[PDB]
Amino acid sequence: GSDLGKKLLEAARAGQDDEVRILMANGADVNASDADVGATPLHLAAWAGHLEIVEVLLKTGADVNAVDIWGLTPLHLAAAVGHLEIVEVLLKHGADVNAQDKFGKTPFDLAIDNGNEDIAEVLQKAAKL
Amino acid sequence: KSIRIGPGQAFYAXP
Ligand SMILES: [Ca+2]
Repeated sequence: GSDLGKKLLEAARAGQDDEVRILMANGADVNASDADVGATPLHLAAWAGHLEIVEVLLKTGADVNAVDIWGLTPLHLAAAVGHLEIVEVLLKHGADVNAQDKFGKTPFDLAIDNGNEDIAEVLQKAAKL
Repeated sequence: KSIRIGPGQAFYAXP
């Protein structure tokens, strides 16, 4: 019952989707943020490639455009690692294709730099609106 | 570790 936000961060990173659902049923803050770097459960689930967890967090009110101490959003992270279906779900839920990290880099820039050309094309088309 | 993400790798990596 204690420290549910830290527990939710860990469960999201680790892919523990049943535990995510349990923690949220017991009141865990979907917008919990790491005390040192500001990352949220959605950041971790997007980076780590856990689509079900991404969808659970969005449905319970996670801020799709939350930023961490490096200016990274969940969309940056999914675009860098190269999770196309997560990119698509984040965009459908209002992810900001124009968001810049602390170095000026968009999710598109990270997709380009990581050889994720299919995602980069999705992001370029979304930036035209 | 292969993912090019910048200084934030210290928290996220992972790959
Ligand atoms: Ca590739």
